[PDB]
Amino acid sequence: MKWKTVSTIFLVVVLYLIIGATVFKALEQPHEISQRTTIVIQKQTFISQHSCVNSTELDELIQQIVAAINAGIIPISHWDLGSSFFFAGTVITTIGFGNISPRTEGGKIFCIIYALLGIPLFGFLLAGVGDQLGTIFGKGIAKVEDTFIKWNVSQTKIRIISTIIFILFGCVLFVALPAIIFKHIEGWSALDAIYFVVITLTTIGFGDYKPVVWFWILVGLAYFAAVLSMIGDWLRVISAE
Amino acid sequence: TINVMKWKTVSTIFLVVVLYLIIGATVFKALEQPHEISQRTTIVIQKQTFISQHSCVNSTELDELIQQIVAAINAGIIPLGNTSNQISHWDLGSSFFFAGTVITTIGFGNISPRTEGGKIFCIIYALLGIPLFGFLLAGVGDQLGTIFGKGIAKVEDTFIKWNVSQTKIRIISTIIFILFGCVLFVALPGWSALDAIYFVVITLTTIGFGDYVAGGSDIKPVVWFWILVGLAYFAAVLSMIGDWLRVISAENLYF
Ligand SMILES: CCCCCCC(CCCCCC)(CO[C@H]1O[C@@H](CO)[C@H](O)[C@@H](O)[C@@H]1O)CO[C@H]1O[C@@H](CO)[C@H](O)[C@@H](O)[C@@H]1O
Ligand SMILES: CCCCCCC(CCCCCC)(CO[C@H]1O[C@@H](CO)[C@H](O)[C@@H](O)[C@@H]1O)CO[C@H]1O[C@@H](CO)[C@H](O)[C@@H](O)[C@@H]1O
Ligand SMILES: *[C@@H]1O[C@H](CO)[C@@H](O)[C@H](O)[C@H]1NC(C)=O
Ligand SMILES: [K+]
Ligand SMILES: [K+]
Ligand SMILES: [K+]
Ligand SMILES: [Mg+2]
Repeated sequence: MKWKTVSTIFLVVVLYLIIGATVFKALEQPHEISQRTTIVIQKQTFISQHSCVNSTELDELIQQIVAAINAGIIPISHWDLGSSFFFAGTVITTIGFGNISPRTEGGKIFCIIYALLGIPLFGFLLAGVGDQLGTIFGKGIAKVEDTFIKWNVSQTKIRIISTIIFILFGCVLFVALPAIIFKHIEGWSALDAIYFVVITLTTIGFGDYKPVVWFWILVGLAYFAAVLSMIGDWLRVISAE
Repeated sequence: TINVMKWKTVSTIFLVVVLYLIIGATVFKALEQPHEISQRTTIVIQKQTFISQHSCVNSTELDELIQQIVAAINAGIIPLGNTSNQISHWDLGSSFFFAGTVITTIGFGNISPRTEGGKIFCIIYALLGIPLFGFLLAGVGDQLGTIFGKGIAKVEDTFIKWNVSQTKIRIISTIIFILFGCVLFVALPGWSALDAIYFVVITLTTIGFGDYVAGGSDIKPVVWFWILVGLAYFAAVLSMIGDWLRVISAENLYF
């Protein structure tokens, strides 16, 4: 890649971040202001309903929870075998964590080595998953492409339907399916469920929150890898234009 | 024939990843659970002292109040006292930073959009921004590759005239590549040396620092250069380890 292209893409990225900074402030800062009043009211409500507790003592209890969260414990275990397996999973997938992370010197030393060896290893698995699914999808798309060719239909119409099949696959497993699960377990809206899924499978990560579950995460990460690769290809078309 | 060899590789690497995760779960439990039990007793002792000193509050009420205090802390605003001392996580500067953590896939722990519009925009912004940033990072990688390549060519040409084996030259170049990471991302940036290395590795591999401090952390040319060069350098490190794992896998499968 030429240096002239690198400086142009850098400028587009800086511009895109300014657009992001402007829209996020516009959509999120007024709600945060109103949520400060929600806190103040809920605080004044607690002191009124529990007169034996005063504002200074309530602030002392909040700072203890701050100390606990800073110590790496949310006041159910975080470092049991099962929870440690999911934690090791968020490391090698690069999804990450919020406040629950190693706090010991040895735990930090191991996490550095574990990530450096594990992230390439999981990328190898994910590369193979995407390739296996791509062959399964490619064989299915070939039967549809052969059928539409025999009944004389244009190539532009053939690729248009192939994109609908790809979007529907993502709509079923990563839009509709989690909207049903997260509305039953957590009671979240379709948008709160879809937001959780996009953020997890792009590996941005949600912060702090058996065979079919790990299979869904693997196919999901493979699917969004293909989605972001396709959007990347679309950006190469816009750049050439 | 090649289709059989393609599946045999995915199945074995799946088993190796499952084994790697069982090892990780076992070692993280061994290293972090004793510290967790120790910190939980302190919280339980403090929570029971509160109920004892404040008779008008029960265990059910305190459990409900702590859930709300954690919800606010994780949102980015610690409830102290009128929250006027808590810095907004959604000003132009902070949102610029937030947008960065989205497109780099680093994330920002528990700080995320809390409105419908913010969540809708963040979905579209992520799906479009992550491939866009990937282009900037591949470009930075290509440039740094050309710079380091020309430099290694001069070192190799020097060792060639000094009658040194190809095995020793490749080994020496690996030391230079490793030293390039120690100087720019360990030595160049009260925290200990391990805390500095852990922060760098976790951030630049895009796992993300998470939430170093409760309710988010506080806040240009050299920094942006260090981040871009850093992400590009770690992308190269992980790529090389990936290539090595492909050799090992092929060695076990073909022989
Ligand atoms: C400035 C940003 C922080 C705002 C935090 C607002 C605070 C707590 C304040 C209490 C402070 C105590 C010292 C409002 O408290 C609300 O919490 C709800 C859920 O528990 C309850 O349903 C509701 O009755 C209560 O008023 C938490 O609300 C959030 O809770 C999330 C689930 O954790 C919800 O996904 C989210 O959508 C909701 O907005
Ligand atoms: C952030 C630093 C990244 C550095 C990447 C540099 C790296 C590979 C890693 C070398 C490690 C040595 C222990 C190319 O790496 C990348 O270069 C890109 C173009 O720049 C290519 O597009 C890409 O395909 C390639 O993988 C090329 O280095 C090579 O340069 C040769 C010049 O003659 C040297 O003869 C050779 O000894 C050296 O090995
Ligand atoms: C009530 O508030 C005052 C002022 O901060 C403080 O001195 C007092 O000790 C608090 N009450 C209790 C029971 O701690
Ligand atoms: K992440
Ligand atoms: K990531
Ligand atoms: K994160
Ligand atoms: Mg804050």
